[PDB]
Amino acid sequence: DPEKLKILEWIEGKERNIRALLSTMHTVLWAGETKWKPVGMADLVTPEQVKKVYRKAVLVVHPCKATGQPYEQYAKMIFMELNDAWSEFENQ
Amino acid sequence: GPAVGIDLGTTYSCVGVFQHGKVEIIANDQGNRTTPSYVAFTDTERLIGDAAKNQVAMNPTNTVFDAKRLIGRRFDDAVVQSDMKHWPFMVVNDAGRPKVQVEYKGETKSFYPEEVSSMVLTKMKEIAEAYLGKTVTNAVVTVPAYFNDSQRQATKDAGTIAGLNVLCIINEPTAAAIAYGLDKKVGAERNVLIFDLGGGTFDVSILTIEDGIFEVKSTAGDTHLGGEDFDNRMVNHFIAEFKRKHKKDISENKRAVRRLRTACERAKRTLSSSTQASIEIDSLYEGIDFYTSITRARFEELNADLFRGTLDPVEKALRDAKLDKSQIHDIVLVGGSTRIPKIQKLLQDFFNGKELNKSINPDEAVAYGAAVQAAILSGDKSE
Ligand SMILES: Nc1ncnc2c1ncn2[C@@H]1O[C@H](COP(=O)(O)OP(=O)(O)O)[C@@H](O)[C@H]1O
Repeated sequence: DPEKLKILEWIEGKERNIRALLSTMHTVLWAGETKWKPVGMADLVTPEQVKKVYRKAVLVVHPCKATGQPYEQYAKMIFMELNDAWSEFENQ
Repeated sequence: GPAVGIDLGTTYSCVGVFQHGKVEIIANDQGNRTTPSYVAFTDTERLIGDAAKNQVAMNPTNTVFDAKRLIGRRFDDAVVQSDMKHWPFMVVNDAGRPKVQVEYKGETKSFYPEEVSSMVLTKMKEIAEAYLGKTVTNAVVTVPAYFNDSQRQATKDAGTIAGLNVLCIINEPTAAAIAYGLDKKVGAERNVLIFDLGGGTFDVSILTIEDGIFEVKSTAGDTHLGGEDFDNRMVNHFIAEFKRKHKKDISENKRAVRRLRTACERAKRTLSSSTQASIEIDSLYEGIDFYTSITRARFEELNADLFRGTLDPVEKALRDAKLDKSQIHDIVLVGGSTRIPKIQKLLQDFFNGKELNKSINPDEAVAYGAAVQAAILSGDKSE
């Protein structure tokens, strides 16, 4: 489907690069989503900034809040890729 | 490090952790992998779990239990008022909110139901910490599927008071289905029946599973049917025997009847894998030793109507789910009473010999699944 292809293309090009994923997450979010302001690289320089924005991202896409919702399957997908992105960021 | 799964149960609580590739269900310091949801207050200590349960006879009014029944409720709730009659501890009204009044260290004290449940949760938290060698904060806690928002918010509040950060509140039959990986299967939507018979409540839920997504299609059961009732059918069997042998009625006797109930619960478990059990009580009533025997056949006979009657809520769940029984793809055995061989047979016969998911200790299945989900909601489980 068009919604799943979107996210799977997003993951692919961004190479588990947390900043790249965060600064473009607004392009894969479900139509209806209002709780998320698009974030530029200007706000993703320092590890403080990555962290602070990451912890804001996972709240939007958390699989618990998304339970029962028409977009549940996509919230899960983004959540998981971000978790992996962040853990790669921590290991660096 | 890890997040844990906690089954916060009416009668027993159980904690598990996903760690090093496996879910471990964690034993308490007494060796037990489930823990009574009991809080007792004495002159000198607040007792939680087994130590609280083991003393309920010498201290009935200050041993709180069944707080899950008060959680998320108004005092003027029909359910609260109905249930109060059955409890030996006192429940008071604090501006439309139930509290429990007890004697603790000489002083009268009252607690909110989420505070009592927080004490159980703290106990479970420590059990996991003792095993893991570090502090636990993040947890997924489970609730019945029929729980409303007010009950779910109150269970989450209980976690916060226990010093826990609650990652999610999830449904019990869903957890059990996660324990079995029922969501990790390619293909058309699956109808799953969760047959759950704990110590106080009986729950039948039907669930659909497609693409890893769960919906609850129907639920049924009895909030006042569980292993406690089979224990009762046993107590009175022996109250009657004692009377015939000794010409004494232990029925007026609150501590004698409580002591026999424990004897009885213990023998019932033995009856799940053996065909007779021994009862052995020193000085049960006015100095009289009560030693006796019961067979499985007899235990089953005393309960024949309650065993068999667990099939009505099954049928009822199916007709609300708008399903014939052959359209159920997985059946899942949950709750410590589902260990009773006769219960096993009656559900299988009902499903025409179809095999039952039970390879996982049924009283541990909910905690198992919550543990799986707690890891996932952290990032302790990828790919
Ligand atoms: N081997 C056994 N045979 C029969 N009943 C058992 C056995 N083990 C546990 N039980 C019963 O299971 C009940 C508690 O089940 P559980 O699912 O742990 O509780 P909860 O309903 O509080 O979630 C108690 O009635 C206990 O006696």
